[PDB]
Amino acid sequence: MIVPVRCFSCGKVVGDKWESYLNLLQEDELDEGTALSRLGLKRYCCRRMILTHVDLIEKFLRYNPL
Amino acid sequence: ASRHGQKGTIGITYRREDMPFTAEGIVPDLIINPHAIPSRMTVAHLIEC
Amino acid sequence: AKQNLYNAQGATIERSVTDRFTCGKCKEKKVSYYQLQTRSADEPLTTFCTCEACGNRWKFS
Ligand SMILES: [Zn+2]
Ligand SMILES: [Zn+2]
Repeated sequence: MIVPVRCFSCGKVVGDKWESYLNLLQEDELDEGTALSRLGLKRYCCRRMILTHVDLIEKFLRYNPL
Repeated sequence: ASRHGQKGTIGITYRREDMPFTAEGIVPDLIINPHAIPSRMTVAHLIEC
Repeated sequence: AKQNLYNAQGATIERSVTDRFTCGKCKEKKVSYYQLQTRSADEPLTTFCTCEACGNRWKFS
């Protein structure tokens, strides 16, 4: 699944931030709590979704349909 | 239901503008009654929260 | 003979008390209790009661 659009609690758009939050952890070697802080999500209702969302979409995507 | 045997259903629904709200504006997803705490003895639910 | 007379008279379980509730009939605080749960799992224990000023029994939910 993708990241959600739009945090359920608050409403701020999330989903632009996903691959950014990834490459904050790939090459920048950064601690993730500070990564979300530097990403700029200071309330925590927004913060839970990026921190807990799992990405099943690529595990789906590694089939070969049609 | 939770992970502690607190099964239940939705009574009614509200929007934010009459959901209760805290100072930072974190409006909650859902509210359950306090009386499900003591007689069920479900401390670990609170600890988890 | 003394030991025989001691062994004749039997069980004398004695019902440990507290002092919080009052009697349903005598209305004095010498109250003794018990715990166990009888009905299905969704509810707590039974909170059995046993007065000792007069011997009354009642219950609290
Ligand atoms: Zn939010
Ligand atoms: Zn009594």
